[PDB]
Parts: sequence; structure tokens; C-alpha cells
Amino acid sequence: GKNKLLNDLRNLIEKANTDRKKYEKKLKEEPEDQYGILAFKSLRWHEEPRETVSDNSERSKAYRKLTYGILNDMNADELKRFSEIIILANEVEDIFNTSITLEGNIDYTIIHLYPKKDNLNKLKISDLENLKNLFEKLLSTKEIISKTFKQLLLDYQDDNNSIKADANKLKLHVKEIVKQIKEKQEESEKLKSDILSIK
Repeated sequence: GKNKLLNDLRNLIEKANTDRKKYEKKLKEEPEDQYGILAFKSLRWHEEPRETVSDNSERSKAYRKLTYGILNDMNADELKRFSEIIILANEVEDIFNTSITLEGNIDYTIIHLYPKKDNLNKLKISDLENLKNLFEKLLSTKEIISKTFKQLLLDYQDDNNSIKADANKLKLHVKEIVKQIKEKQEESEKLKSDILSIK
């Protein structure tokens, strides 16, 4: 049991770390139009110097990279369309800030675990079991949000529930997504804090 857990957990951690490198690469190769994610230009930090997520500060680049992570199952065309749909709903802040916070909890957890992964053998079986279940649950939060965003793109294209024909219906539906993201985001905070508690 211990041997298998050690293995499964290195596999999870090593594989999550590879995905993270993917997102760094999408930032390093980002086109000047930032994959048509015009939403970035409408996210302005409240603290000085009050730049946008579209600007090239270090924290803005980080926020974009976390964006590429949470939208990672989309191509350039789906990325631009996602942005368009959220702008049309006028919910850039609540959708993007919530999503990127969730992603940021995953990212933080991965950088926390990665340097320590050859040291997992200091843990007892029940701690490893707990760690594995927490990390898997953390990764699922992201996967739920990613699927929610992919379905939005399909629902919109199909005009399900008139969300394409009618801005008011889009808005109501996008609000419900905000509610769901916010729950998963809160869930990610606790899973993260529980993983950080294992010492």
C-alpha cells in the first residue's frame, strides 16, 4: 500500500508539474493580441500602479498564465469566443477573478509539492492516503470548472435556453456559473490549506 501510494502521488505531482510548464510556454509564446482575450483589458488591479491584466507587469503575466491554465482545453478560437461571451454578459471580473483564484490555488499547491516529492517517504500511510485524496479532489475542482466553461461555449453556439438570442438569459446563466465557480474556488482554498497542513 505505501509503495503504490508513493508511486501514484509522484505520478500525479510530476504530471501536474508538466501541465504547469505548458501554461508557462503559452505565456512565453503569447501573441500580442493575447489569443484574442480582450477580457484582460477590462481587469484592472486596484492596488498601485493600477495596471490591467493585459499590461506586462509580473503579476499581470501570472494572472494570464493562470488563465491559460484554467482555459487549457480551449484553442485560440474558443479562447476568443469565451472572452466575447463573458464580455457580452458583462461578468469579466467575477468569472475571471474567481477562476484564476481557483487555478492559483492549484498552481501554488503544485509548486509546494514538486520540490518535496522525493521526500514523500517520510510520511506515514494515512498521511499519504490523505494527501493523495486531497490532491485529486483539488485537481477535480479545476476539471469541473473547465468542463463548465466548455459547455458554456456549446450552449451559446446552440442558443440553449435563448442565451445567444437574449442577453438577459445569458446574464442570468452566467451568474449561475459565477455561483458554481465561487463554490469550487472556496473548495480549492480549503483543499490547498489542508495539503499545506501536512508537515
